[PDB]
Amino acid sequence: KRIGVRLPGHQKRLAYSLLGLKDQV
Repeated sequence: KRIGVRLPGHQKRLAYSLLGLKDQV
């Protein structure tokens, strides 16, 4: 159940998630 073992990317969406967690706060 190891978490964080060489992800496929999640880089282009990192930026997006900042969006969904910025305009609100």
